[PDB]
Amino acid sequence: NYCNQMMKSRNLTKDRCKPVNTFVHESLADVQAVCSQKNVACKNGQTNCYQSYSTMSITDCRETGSSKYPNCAYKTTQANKHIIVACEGNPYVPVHFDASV
Amino acid sequence: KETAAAKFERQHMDS
Repeated sequence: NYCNQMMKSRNLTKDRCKPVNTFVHESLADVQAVCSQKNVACKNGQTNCYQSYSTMSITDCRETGSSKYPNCAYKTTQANKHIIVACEGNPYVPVHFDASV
Repeated sequence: KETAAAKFERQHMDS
């Protein structure tokens, strides 16, 4: 399973199991460019989030309820949804994912 | 070591 693999590699589940995790299959430039797009509030209230104009190719990785460290199972779900990230700093760049419209 | 914007790239980015 892609999730078990990527998650494993990226050190996302090499010392704990992460419930959720979205991987974007678009160029980093394109993704970073989102920081100058539709400005909306994040779930945390703060209004420094920017929804993508278009839909990106993604992969929702969910931990199935039956798994426990050191064995983290992941349900892979491919999709094409708008992303919403929280940009901060200079250069303004994505530092938090937030949702997939 | 690993900035906030760097950690994003590693955790989510998979161009």
